[PDB]
Amino acid sequence: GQKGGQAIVVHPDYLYGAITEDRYNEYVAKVSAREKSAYKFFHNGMIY
Amino acid sequence: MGEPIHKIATRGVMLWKEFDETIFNLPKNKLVPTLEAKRDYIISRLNADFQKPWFATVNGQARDLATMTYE
Amino acid sequence: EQFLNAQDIDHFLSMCQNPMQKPVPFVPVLDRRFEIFFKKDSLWQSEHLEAVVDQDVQRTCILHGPVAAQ
Amino acid sequence: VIVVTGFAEVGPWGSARTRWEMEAFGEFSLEGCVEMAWIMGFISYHNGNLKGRPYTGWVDSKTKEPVDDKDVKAKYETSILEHSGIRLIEPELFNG
Repeated sequence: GQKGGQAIVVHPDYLYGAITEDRYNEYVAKVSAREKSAYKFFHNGMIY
Repeated sequence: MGEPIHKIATRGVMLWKEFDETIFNLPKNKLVPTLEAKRDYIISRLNADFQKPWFATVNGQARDLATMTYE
Repeated sequence: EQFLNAQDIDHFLSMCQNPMQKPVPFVPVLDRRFEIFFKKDSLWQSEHLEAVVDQDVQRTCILHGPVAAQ
Repeated sequence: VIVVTGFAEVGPWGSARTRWEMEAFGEFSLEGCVEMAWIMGFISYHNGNLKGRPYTGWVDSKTKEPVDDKDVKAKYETSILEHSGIRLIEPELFNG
């Protein structure tokens, strides 16, 4: 049906150059906590 | 087994009595929901007043075995 | 910096429930066996306060007689 | 600014992780192979008494016998590869 489509995905690290030191730091801390919680959830849900 | 034991009224023993009168006596179907509800209170009392503290306590912060790291 | 894997939590609880072992000096989880964890092996802490959180008698269980205490 | 915050898939090589491992490295690591075995139902998780002694870990879904992570690959790699990816159409997955 002539459905052409193109998407471009840029590296995530080009985003972090658009914010401040403090904002990046607090964001990183929050992703670290979220990553730990998500690892916990994923493995628990996997086994059970 | 529910037998009487006389013990000195230490803070741990008073916690033991309180749990006997508010948690242990309850039926089996009712024990899990009440433990879930009073998890924070039970953990606080175990850490403050009982010889067997809550294990998942890191630098005084009540935590969980799933919420603490291997170190 | 890595929370316990759920497999390792299950292993930790099973080896807390290991019979050929001194009962652990803590409650690992709050579940149906919480009474067992709370009450089991509650006598030695009276004579071994050095193995207590603050070496506090208030945490331990000392059997004693109310009339003989006079 | 739009950011792909999360992603996943269900495909002929299981999840995005297992598909990516098969795409890049051409083989499954221990983690990828255990994920594939769990996906395919080769290994299930058991926790509690098993044959008397207390067992915690992966077992064989059919025989229920304990299976170690080291042996997951040696026991299920051939089956995973045979029944993953592009392969002969299986009538049992498309109603005979």
